[PDB]
Amino acid sequence: QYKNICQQVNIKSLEDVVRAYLKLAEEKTEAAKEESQQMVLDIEDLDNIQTPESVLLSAVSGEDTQDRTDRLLLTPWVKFLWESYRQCLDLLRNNSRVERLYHDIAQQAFKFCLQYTRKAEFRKLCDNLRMHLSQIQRHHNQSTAINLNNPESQSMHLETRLVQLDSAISMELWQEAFKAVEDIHGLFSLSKKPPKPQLMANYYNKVSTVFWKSGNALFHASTLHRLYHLSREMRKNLTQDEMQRMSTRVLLATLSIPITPERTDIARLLDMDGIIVEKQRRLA
Amino acid sequence: VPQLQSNTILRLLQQVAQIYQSIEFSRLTSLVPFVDAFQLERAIVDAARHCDLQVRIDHTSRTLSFGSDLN
Amino acid sequence: IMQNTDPHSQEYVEHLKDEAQVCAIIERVQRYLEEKGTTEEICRVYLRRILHTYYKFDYKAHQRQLTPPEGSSKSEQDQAENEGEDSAVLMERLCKYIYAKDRTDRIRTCAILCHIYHHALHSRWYQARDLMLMSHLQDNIQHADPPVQILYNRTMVQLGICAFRQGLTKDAHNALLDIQSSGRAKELLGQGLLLRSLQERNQEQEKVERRRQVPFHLHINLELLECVYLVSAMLLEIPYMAAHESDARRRMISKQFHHQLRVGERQPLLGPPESMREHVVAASKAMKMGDWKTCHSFIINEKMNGKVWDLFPEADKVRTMLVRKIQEESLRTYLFTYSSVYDSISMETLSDMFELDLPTVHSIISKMIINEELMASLDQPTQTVVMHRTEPTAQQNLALQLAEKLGSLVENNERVFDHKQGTYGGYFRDQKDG
Repeated sequence: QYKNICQQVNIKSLEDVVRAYLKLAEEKTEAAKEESQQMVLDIEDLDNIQTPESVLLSAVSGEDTQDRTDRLLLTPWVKFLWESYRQCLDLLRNNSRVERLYHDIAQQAFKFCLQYTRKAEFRKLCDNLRMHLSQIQRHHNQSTAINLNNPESQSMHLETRLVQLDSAISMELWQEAFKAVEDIHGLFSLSKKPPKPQLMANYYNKVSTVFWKSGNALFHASTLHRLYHLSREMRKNLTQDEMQRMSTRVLLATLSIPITPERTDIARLLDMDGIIVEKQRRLA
Repeated sequence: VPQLQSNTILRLLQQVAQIYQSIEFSRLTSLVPFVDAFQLERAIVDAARHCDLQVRIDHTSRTLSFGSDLN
Repeated sequence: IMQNTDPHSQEYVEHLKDEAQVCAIIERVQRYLEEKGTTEEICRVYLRRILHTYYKFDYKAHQRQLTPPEGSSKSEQDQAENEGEDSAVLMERLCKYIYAKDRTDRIRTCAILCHIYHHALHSRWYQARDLMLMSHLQDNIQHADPPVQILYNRTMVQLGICAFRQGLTKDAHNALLDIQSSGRAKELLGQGLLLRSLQERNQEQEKVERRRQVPFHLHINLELLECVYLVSAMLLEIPYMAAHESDARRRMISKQFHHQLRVGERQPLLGPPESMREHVVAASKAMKMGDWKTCHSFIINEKMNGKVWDLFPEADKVRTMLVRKIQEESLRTYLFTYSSVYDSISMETLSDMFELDLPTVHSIISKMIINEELMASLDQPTQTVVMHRTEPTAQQNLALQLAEKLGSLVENNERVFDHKQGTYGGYFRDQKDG
């Protein structure tokens, strides 16, 4: 109702209202955890810790008392917040015209996922992808007149990126990171009409790093050299008067390089056989 | 670095099959500064098992034979 | 009550305190009916007393085994309270009375299943096996009531877990195969409905299946069941996949392990493992490379301990047995994968590399040679294994696989020739053999 009446009129109201809403809900969950995590958590393991009479029997398929009673007094807050974030900006602003705030919302969601449950990531990520698809493959409304408006574009881009990257490389997720990279690639494909602004180098380095281990230091070292080359362009444009930087760069390069001289394709040597090469080409 | 150290060892291990035709394991120990022999032999037998070199490092006398061709 | 309280609320632990009062009332009623009751009332109370005891691990019997009585003197009064009749001897007495006095095949059938479950829970595999085989319930259980089928399915899982605790990985795999490969294990064990089947059932049937669910303190963790199944599959299928990598006739032992491995191999980004299934898939990749130390770190980490191994009444015995079984079968996958590179190997370096006793190493290698699994000879004075350089080249392996395929094409051409020569067989067989 509020967005409607406050439509092609005044948005300053919506910004103040919806920020104050999510801020009130965040404080209820802050209080709800502390409450359960200081008073009720100490009430739980309170006193001794030997013999539960019926605590040992369920020890064959149970957990700790803090999770067992934090579910009674914190899960509510978390759940509520999650639902709100999902239906809030999402089910009320999966697009529109201007008004960023979206970035802040995304950041909040990411933080929540990191802290509380992680499953939320799958839901949030899914919703985001769906929204990006509706627009990118939608185009049918007085929405954003895409063309040469790299502002909002670059913004959202970097946003999701950093959020996705760290997100996955935080809660030990990986499929999420993969999806994020795929999305970024798609954006670049449909967003290659512009020369190229900053952040590029940033993201590149970040990714190469996050990689390093998982994949072999081969592709990782390749991405490292890519970031090194980016430091050259950014240099001519970025201008970085520091020798230490160059040193570190060369070092990273070397390592990522000398590391593996051959791969042990056991799975392949077994089954025939991939279904395991074109994927490498895709990574390339 | 530790993988790249093993990669340098792996580089060394491939060469000496053309430099030598056999070598005693006691000589072979002194050729290569490393943490332990008991570790490194298994990492050679690993490389050998993954067909990167051919060696008869395991053998009754505890001596190694690279061999001119054999097969 | 214990079907309608939430399993994760503190209220479940509160209502479980009353279980001790229920057990005491049943004991008071048992003693009273042993003096005054009919044999058909006694056999029913004996079944109810069995029903609250068969799932409880006797920590008092185990504590009495962990302290041998070497030497401290206290009080004859502390002995009279220690004469608490073992849950095992009580179970054996009550079950033998039912077998000898019961006029109903139901109470007898529930008693034998609870008896087998209680032997299996206490690591007494031989007794549990011999009672299960003697019962012939495998053929007959299909016509028994669904709550007795749920008890049988829970007893079969407990037999598989008992075989696993005894290091009998093959018999553990066989007992768990049909239950886990069904994709319906949660329902077959009475532990709930699968949400994916909620769309296909009548609400009245669902309301009857909900009443047939066992209380949460009678559940066997499905993640423990699947971990024991996948680890039993891993220890059987990887030595087989290493030895037979060259063969055209790949006999998959576990279709479900082969599905899970193919799902993990289809992820373009494999992170550090978080799920119990990813840990066993990561360990399966390490075990094909013959590295037992990364296999051990993926199977025995803090996450898998608190999620699977600490759910056992004897966590450290199953840990030490599983470490030994990872060492014993990784020595075999290592020998199968790297035989082609080794001309001779000492048993001393295999003892040091795998942290295994020399008689065990010798017994494994001797058995691989006797099974024709390893093309090697054993030199008894030097304790060396000398390989026979008779291994087929990739071109010789393609020729062997082509010879097997040509033999199969001849066998099928002979079958087709017999079906052709059989004519057309309809007109020439009706005039010789009155």
